Amino acid sequence: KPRGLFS
Amino acid sequence: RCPGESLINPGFKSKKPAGGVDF
Amino acid sequence: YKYSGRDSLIFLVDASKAMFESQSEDELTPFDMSIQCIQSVYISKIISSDRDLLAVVFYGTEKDKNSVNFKNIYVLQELDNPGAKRILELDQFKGQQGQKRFQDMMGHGSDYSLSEVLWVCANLFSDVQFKMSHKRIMLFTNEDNPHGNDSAKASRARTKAGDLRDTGIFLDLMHLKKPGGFDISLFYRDIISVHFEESSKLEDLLRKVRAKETRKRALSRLKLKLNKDIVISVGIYNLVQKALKPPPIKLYRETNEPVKTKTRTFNTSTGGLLLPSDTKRSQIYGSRQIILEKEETEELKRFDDPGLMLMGFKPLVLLKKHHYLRPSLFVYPEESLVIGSSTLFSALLIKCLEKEVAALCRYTPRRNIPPYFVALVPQEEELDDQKIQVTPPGFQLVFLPFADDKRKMPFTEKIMATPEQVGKMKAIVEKLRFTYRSDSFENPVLQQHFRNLEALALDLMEPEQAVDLTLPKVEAMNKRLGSLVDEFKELVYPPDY
Amino acid sequence: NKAAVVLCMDVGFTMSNSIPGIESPFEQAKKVITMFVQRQVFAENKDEIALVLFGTDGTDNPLSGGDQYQNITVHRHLMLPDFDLLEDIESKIQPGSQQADFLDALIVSMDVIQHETIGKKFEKRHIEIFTDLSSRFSKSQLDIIIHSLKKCDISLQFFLPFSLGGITEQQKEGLEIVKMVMISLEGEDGLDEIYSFSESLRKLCVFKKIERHS
DNA sequence: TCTAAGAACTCTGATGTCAGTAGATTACACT
DNA sequence: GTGTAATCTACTGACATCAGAGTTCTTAGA
Repeated sequence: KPRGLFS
Repeated sequence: RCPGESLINPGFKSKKPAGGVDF
Repeated sequence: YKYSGRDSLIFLVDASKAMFESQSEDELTPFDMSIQCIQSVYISKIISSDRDLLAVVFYGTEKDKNSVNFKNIYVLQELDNPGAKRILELDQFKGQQGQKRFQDMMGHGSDYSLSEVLWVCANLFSDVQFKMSHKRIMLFTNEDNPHGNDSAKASRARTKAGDLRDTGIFLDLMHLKKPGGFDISLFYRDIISVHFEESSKLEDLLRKVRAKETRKRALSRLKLKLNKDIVISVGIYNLVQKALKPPPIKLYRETNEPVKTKTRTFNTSTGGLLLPSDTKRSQIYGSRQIILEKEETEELKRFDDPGLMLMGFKPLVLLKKHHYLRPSLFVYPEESLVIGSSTLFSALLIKCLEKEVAALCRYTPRRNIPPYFVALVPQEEELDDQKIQVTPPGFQLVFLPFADDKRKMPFTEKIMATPEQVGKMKAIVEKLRFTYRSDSFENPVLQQHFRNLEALALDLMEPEQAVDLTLPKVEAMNKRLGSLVDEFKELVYPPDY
Repeated sequence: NKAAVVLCMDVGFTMSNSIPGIESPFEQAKKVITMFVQRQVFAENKDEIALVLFGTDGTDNPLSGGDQYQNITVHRHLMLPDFDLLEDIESKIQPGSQQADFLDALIVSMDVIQHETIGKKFEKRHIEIFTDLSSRFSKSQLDIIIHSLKKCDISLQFFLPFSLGGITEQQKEGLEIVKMVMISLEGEDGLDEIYSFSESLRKLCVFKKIERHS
């Protein structure tokens, strides 16, 4: 599942 | 009318005697 | 009846020796039966409805207390809200020594007259100022012909009790195991609204049943805005709401007097009794301090005015029963506003049930509350139990979570059991089958709390300690189930635990 | 988790100029990183952020060079976010009149992560490149970079001004070069580390969900 | 080699609500 | 002016409810 900017 | 209405506390519906698990 | 009217109830015992000191057995006593009744309905009414009124009166006694029409009657207690000192006044007259304690005071077996007794009670109800919803008298006499030997005595009573019923005071009766017989058809046939041992009604006054009983009242009223323009008024009612032990009132030790918690706010440096305007509200984020007024920490959290805005329709299957927010509340029409809107609501109810549908809405119960989202599920009444309405017809507000509410839960994967491991379980489960009913259980704490509170209140000997109904009765679970725990211990896991 | 984030932002001249139906690729990227910074500016996560600017008319880095390691400013070191960073992002940042290389900025930024990840704690790590593909470069260190992105355990997210369903031949060829780099990193999942400024402004619209365990 | 940050539950206190009561204010009105 | 309506707006008891504060437990822990 999403991470980084999508944390 | 009489059938469901308690004599201790009128208009309110009669409180049935607690129950629990019993098979 | 209307909301505010108190229940009001007066207890009126035959003090006559022929019943008062009398038994066929030794094991009860009609006066000791009536006094027990009066103490026991009265201890029910104390926990359950401190607002509703009781009185108690002895007729045919020899020393008197009345306003007027005095002869041979003693009002032990005028009409009042119920409490401890009244229960202690009745306690004094109970038992084998009690039936002598009463004799040293009011005196026993003298002649009496129901047309005067009914006069007295009438004056009593008159004398009180409150609005009364139900006005009821309870007869504790066994004297089935009430000494109507003079029929021109008795016609006074029957006319006077016509006048009781005509003034919308009611009257009610209990017969008390008179030796050899009692029959209402001789007399009392026209005083109440084939032959008896002792009343099947009287055991209901010994139920000792405890709860608050709080009458039908709205939570709020709202407008169901279908769009920018069409509105109907609906009520919002609380069918299920968790009860709490009542709020405790802080007291002064040395006198038991109540005392005022009297909080102030004081500057840490100086004598400033800071007013609400002197101080703001704040947060810390990113090592800087954000400042807002006592107006705007509640201008934030505004979105809408009190109403219900319609959001369109869904299948009832897609409203998944695993995610549940807070207790469901009822919706029911109110012609108090928006007259004839009941005509729209009723069609809306009827036709949703055909469509297998819910309405979705956004809901604000007040000004300065955020909208939640709520599914209006439609509802239908099971009157089949001789019009005992187990379920009122209308809508349920069922609330729906938002993203923030549905908390993350850890990783796990398995599909582990074999058909034998289900197959043995399918037996134990079918052996343990009973019928739950909503009212079949009671709160162990809140029920225990009242019994402790009574012991302290009356100065009883003991807390009644009545054991709860939530513990599994494990010996029955041993026997009904039987030994089949071994099927798990043998067929499903190793012997190491 | 305690994360590393490194915004690696192209501030060359060219991204100031655009297809007239949108905001400039410069200010689009500036808005994306604004709509991002706000999130952890409020949310109580333990995540360090850094800013690197490239296409800068000056240069500031631990690794300075004449042609490579140049037209780059390591504008903000790897620490928890704050309101002054958000103000500097929202109001301070300028396009340079010059141009620079994202492969250039990437090596500097990845070496800064190799400095910062030793003296204080982390679990997961990211690098984040924002550009119009006006970078001109030799295809130099790439196999060692992709190998080292595994050996340093840092994922790369890449951000662009146009769709993945009026753009220059230089933007088409640049994207096939970005695809080739993410195919080399991760294969079929690798292109899902690539985002348009369009879809991301259409996804970063809101503050975070409140993060809590049971 | 253990000391706070993060939970969790109950309880207390204010704000807003509804129904009902009754006072004072404000219209209405005198030929 | 003087006097009698009709009727708005208050206050209270009571009930729900958010918030806020007091209290015991897990992990990370010199």
